Amino acid sequence: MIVPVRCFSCGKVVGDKWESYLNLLQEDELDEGTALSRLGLKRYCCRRMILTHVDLIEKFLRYNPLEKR
Amino acid sequence: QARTADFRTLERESRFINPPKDKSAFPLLQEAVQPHIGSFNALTEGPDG
Amino acid sequence: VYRHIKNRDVVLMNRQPTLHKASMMGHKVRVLPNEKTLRLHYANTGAYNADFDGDEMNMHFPQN
Amino acid sequence: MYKTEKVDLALNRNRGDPITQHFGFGNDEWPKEWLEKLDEDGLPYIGTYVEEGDPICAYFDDTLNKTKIKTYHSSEPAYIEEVNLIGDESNKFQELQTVSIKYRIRRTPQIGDKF
Amino acid sequence: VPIPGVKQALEKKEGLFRKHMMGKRVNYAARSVISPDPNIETNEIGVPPVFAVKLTYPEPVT
Amino acid sequence: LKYICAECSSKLSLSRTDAVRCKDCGHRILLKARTKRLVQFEAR
Amino acid sequence: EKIKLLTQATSEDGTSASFQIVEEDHTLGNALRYVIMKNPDVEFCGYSIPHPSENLLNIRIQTYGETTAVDALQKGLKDLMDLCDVVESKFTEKIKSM
Amino acid sequence: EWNVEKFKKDFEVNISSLDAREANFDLINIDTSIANAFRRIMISEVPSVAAEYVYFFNNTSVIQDEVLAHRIGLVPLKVDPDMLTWVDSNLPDDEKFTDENTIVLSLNVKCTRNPDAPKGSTDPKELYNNAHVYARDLKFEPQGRQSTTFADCPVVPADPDILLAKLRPGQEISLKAHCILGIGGDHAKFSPVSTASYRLLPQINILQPIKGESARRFQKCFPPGVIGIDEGSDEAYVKDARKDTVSREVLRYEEFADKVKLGRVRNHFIFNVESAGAMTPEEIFFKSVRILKNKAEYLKNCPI
RNA sequence: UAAAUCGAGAG
Ligand SMILES: [Zn+2]
Ligand SMILES: [Zn+2]
Repeated sequence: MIVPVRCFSCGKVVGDKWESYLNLLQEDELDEGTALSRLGLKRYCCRRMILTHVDLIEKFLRYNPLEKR
Repeated sequence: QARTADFRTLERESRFINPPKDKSAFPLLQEAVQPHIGSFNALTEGPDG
Repeated sequence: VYRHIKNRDVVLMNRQPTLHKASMMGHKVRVLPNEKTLRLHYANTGAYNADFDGDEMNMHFPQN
Repeated sequence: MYKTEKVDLALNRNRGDPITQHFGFGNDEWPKEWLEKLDEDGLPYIGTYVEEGDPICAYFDDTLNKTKIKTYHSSEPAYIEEVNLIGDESNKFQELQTVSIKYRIRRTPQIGDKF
Repeated sequence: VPIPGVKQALEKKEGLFRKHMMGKRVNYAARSVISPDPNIETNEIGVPPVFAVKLTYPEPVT
Repeated sequence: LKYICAECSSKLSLSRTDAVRCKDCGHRILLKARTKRLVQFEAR
Repeated sequence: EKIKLLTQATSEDGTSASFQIVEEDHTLGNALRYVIMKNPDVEFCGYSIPHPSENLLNIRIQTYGETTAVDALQKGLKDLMDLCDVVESKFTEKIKSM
Repeated sequence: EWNVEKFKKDFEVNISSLDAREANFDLINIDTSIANAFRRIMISEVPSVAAEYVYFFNNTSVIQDEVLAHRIGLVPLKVDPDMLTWVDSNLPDDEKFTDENTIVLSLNVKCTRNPDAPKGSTDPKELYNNAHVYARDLKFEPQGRQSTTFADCPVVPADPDILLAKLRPGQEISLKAHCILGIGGDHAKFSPVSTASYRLLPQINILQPIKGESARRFQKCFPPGVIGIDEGSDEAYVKDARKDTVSREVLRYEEFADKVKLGRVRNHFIFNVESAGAMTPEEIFFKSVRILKNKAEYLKNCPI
């Protein structure tokens, strides 16, 4: 749903690199590989953490019982 | 290299944030249930009432 | 005393379908500390025709 | 894993006879030990941790003048995800009889699980 | 479709001879999905702690 | 205010023998609000 | 009861013995086995984990005589300590430079 | 006759780099038993601090409480593990936690819509207040004498940009987290090393001279700083064997299939330790070697 | 507390 705190395979913290990854892809016209390299994700175990995240929580957040629409 | 797919991350997350207000993306997902939708819709509309 | 099953107890292990008598054997009990599965040696898989693809089987505890 | 069960207090009546059972507690002497997981209206707090043998909803019964609790029937501990009150499509303002209570159970991968 | 009789309770499978005499349901038996285990003596069965807590044997005190 | 309307999301407090329906709209489905209570957990 | 001697394996002479240690793995066991295999008096040394799910380790030590297995275990532990001490000293010395 | 003196004379450490999060050093003439013991102790046995228990007071967000507590347990805390002792499991939950062994964090964030949002806006920062919940929002509450000993270095997550949760107006999260001392062999959240591993030094043996244009092809089969063409005569040599992975791409060509051998210097380890943030890699390795020494000492001092 | 029938699955 939301970005994992740590890479499963090794344990490197990657939860602080999701908004940064989206911003790197968005403003700077970068490909995914270069953006991942700039974030410091070297091993592919860490690279597929942010490369393949779907970020489903946003789709969850639009259904809000506690606020009128 | 020609066997190239792509993660549409910028496209996907934007659509997550704001759903389309005109029509649903992935029109092929509506043609899967057409044999049901268009079948039920055929007993109330179409030619001959 | 209705004591718990121990390491010196025997148990009747059977896996359906029981095509031949070797598909229902008697094993010495060793109790493990971790998980909710019946752990079985690989050599027993020949007679039970058992893989570990979610296959299940029955343990019976003789009471005399 | 989510499981939603409907507790209906109107399964012991029909044809519009007087409503015998009311959600909540009464004025009898029921142990406070099961007030931990139930509010003042005999419904479970959202997010509480319910195991087997613990109350889910408390209903007072006029026929017996006794406060009875329905309990949780499962050996898998669960957390109360949500509770919904279902008023009926009736012109009369009938007291609540149907509650849809949904639990969630943590299915973390144990050995023996098919991947 | 009609109510079964006394004969219909004994005749075929799901009757009374094949379903409650030749094959019965038993006490002190567990059923579970198996997993492999080396370090088991090839004549042993590795049982979970839950089964070790539920299953019991009556030992006369001596 | 122990409950929430399932349509207009408005909070409402329901007494005994009160009509099970929202006051600001004619909706009969009410959700129990998540009140502030101590729920212990283990970060594992 | 951190380390225990298995009387079903020890010899009355004392040269052959088996030790069971709680809460160990192939971390202390491998290092201790290698360090005590450095001993010229030790004939046979091995380590074994009965079951991976139990935090139990076994060390088998058999000598050539003139030295018990317990003395061999003591020498191995001391040598492992000294080995760790020298690697610590080298690391500390190298940290000061760069 | 092997002896600690001979190993002390032959052992040598060759540090290649040193940082605040990563140390890449070398251990020479040491057995793989001791090196693997150090690696395992670094990964699994050197203690650290992480949020062990979570007490929830309200979670109206779209994330379930167990997942949120798991995430709060998975964020590394920049607190030196030496400053607190170990809790007792056999102690009752009332007096188990003291000011000397448990660090209390609190998170109280309530989302609410921003009325001044720009028209036609879709960014969840202009729209809502406290929409995103970060690890930096975990306020540290010093209780007792820890209000003084932690005054110089307050508790704060090592990576403060960790995205714990996302909120919407009306939704709120209020909770406390008790963080205790623990080791990585109990739960993976207590491991202080992002990754600890050694690799054997690659060894490229040129069996027969590869002089000429083929050397350029031979130079092409390795990472650039590994094979160099001799300046004097056109001839290949191993400039640096630490800069090549063992890819064996040279083995895929019959031209060099019989003119090279790949092996390892099987007592020369390259240790690459990447830390999580609570400790520096040099202190992590120091604690690992100290833990092995203390484990051996405790085993030695116990009656048999 | 029960029983059929239907449906979905596992080996
Ligand atoms: Zn990784
Ligand atoms: Zn309403």
